[PDB]
Amino acid sequence: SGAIYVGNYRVVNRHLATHNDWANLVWEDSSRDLLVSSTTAQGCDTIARCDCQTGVYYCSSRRKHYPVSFSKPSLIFVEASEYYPARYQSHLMLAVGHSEPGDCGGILRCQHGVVGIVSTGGNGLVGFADVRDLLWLD
Ligand SMILES: CSc1ccc(Br)cc1CC(=O)N1C[C@H](C(N)=O)CC[C@@H]1C
Ligand SMILES: [Zn+2]
Repeated sequence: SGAIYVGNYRVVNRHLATHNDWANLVWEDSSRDLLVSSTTAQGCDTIARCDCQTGVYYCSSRRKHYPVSFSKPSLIFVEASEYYPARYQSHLMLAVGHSEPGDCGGILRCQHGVVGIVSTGGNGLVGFADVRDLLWLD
């Protein structure tokens, strides 16, 4: 679990969005596993606007932050799940690191701000949904 709070927006994994997120929908994209909903209170976070390929992510299944090197945002094949059929997930960045399904929503940050959130994983892999291209967030 986890979300980004910027301005009057809340950014979450689309597959974890609540009834309230859908009732206050701003934008969603199944191909990116992202959903943005509106909030009444002002948000705490800054979004990075950079091309960093190194950063730190929070891993809830270890209660720890880990440093990572990650690939540039791209179209990557993701196996069928309870939430989506087999498809290419876009704007996804992969890195070598530990992750489990419940780690989705953990923030990836660089020196400039929030880069994205955990969205996929594998055997010693972790994938992040990029948010740096969503200029309208701030
Ligand atoms: C951190 S997720 C993870 C981690 C390790 C392993 Br093995 C497997 C996973 C599961 C995973 O990749 N998922 C991503 C998928 C998607 N984004 O389309 C939705 C379902 C599920 C949460
Ligand atoms: Zn950066």
